[PDB]
Formats: sequence, structure tokens, C-alpha cells
Amino acid sequence: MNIFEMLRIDEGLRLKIYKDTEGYYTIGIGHLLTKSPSLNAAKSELDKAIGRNCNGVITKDEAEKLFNQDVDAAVRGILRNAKLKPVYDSLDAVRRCAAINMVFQMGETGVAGFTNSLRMLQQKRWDEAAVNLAKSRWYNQTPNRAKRVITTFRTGTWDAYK
Ligand SMILES: [Cl-]
Repeated sequence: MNIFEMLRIDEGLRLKIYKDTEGYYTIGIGHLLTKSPSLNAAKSELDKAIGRNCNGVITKDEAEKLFNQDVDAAVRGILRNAKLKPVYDSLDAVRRCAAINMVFQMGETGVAGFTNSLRMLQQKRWDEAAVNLAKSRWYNQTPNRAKRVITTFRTGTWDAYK
């Protein structure tokens, strides 16, 4: 297991524009296109991201390339954020994957607001962090995915994904 396999499981793969769990236009392996309700706006974002006129459809190679860029952007967002970087650097490799997963799903600013969870993670209070992470809109709106991510923080293993 690695971060790419973990997020591929959590996000799936769809080659045509779809709506994510929040109702936002998305493509590929969970690549958000826009929060605008305009499908044309989503199609313009797609063409810009891919570099060609796609008509709302991409290839699997294109989906995987977008996915690699998106994972890297999540990592670089963590490393440039004064609240997230110290927690990230305190974690082992498996738990770092759980952190990237959260930033991929909710964005750097969203995860940076989990101030008390982040402190408990940095203190390595895993069960306490797990309880605190579940007290969130995130857990309530996507409970199966949040439970997998939280189990990864709690145990430091890939057991939720096996
Ligand atoms: Cl879910």
C-alpha cells in the first residue's frame, strides 16, 4: 500500500465528468473541477487542466497524470503550511498517508482547522485523536472513508484498506 493506492481506493476512477459527494463537478480520481453549478465552467476547467478540448471526457493516462499532480499538490501544501508541517513531520509514513488523504479531500485550509486533532496526533495520543477526528462534519458526511482514514491514524497500519 501507498498513498496512490489508498486514494485510488477512496476516490475511484471515472473518465467522464461526475459530481462528488458535495455535488461538485469532478473527474478522474477525485479531481475537483469547480464549485460552480455551471457544467460549461467545469468543462473549461477540464480543458485547461488537460491542455486540450476534452468535451468532459479524459483517458486513463490523463486521469492518472492529474492524480499524480493532485497528490503532489497536497504534499506541498502540507509542507508550506506552518500548522500542518510540524504535525506531518512528527508522523510515521503510514500516518503521513492519512494526513495527505485528508488534505486531498478537504484542502490545506480545511485540515489546518483541525487544531485539537492535530495536537493530539503530534502528541501521539492515537485513540484520543481518533475520537476527536470523528467529531466533525467530515466524519458525519463521509463516515466510511473517514473511518478508514481514522483507523489509519489510530493503528499506524493499512488494516482498514486490506
Ligand atoms: Cl463515506
